[PDB]
Amino acid sequence: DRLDAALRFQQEALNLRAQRQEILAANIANADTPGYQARDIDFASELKKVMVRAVDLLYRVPDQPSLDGNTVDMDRERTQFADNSLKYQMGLTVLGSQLKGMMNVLQ
Amino acid sequence: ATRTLVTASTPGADMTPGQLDYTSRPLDVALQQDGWLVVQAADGAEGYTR
Repeated sequence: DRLDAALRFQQEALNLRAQRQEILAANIANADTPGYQARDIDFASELKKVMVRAVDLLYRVPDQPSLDGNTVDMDRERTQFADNSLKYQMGLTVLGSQLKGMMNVLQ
Repeated sequence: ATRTLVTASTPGADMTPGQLDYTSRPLDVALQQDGWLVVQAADGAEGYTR
C-alpha cells in the first residue's frame, strides 16, 4: 500500500538475494560429499513471480564428471557467491538511499 | 568426459620356461615347453605347478 509496496519491491528482492546466498553457502559447504547435486534458484523468474505473489530450487548441469557423483564445481560456485554478495550490497545501498530520501523529505 | 582414472591390473602370467641346471639328483624333473605336474592342493581340488 503506497509506501508499503514501493519499499516491498526492494525488500522482496533483498530477501530473495539472502535466500539465494543461503543456498549457495549450503552447496559450497557441502562441496565434498559424494552423491550431492548442486542446486540454485532462477533469480529473475522467482523475483517476477514473488512480485505478483517456498522457493522452487532446481539442479545445476555438471561440467565434468566425477566418480563419486559430485556435481558442485568450486570455481563456478565461488564466482556465483561473489556475484550474489555484490548484488545484495547493491540492493542494500539502493534501499538505504530510498529510505534516507524518504526520511529527509520530512525535514 | 575429460577425467580418466587409471587403475593397475595384472594379466595371468608369462609362460616362458626358466633356465634349468643339472644337479644330477635322481628324482628332480623339468617339464617340456607347456608341461604341468599335477598336485593335490590343501582344499582337495587338483592344481598344476612346475
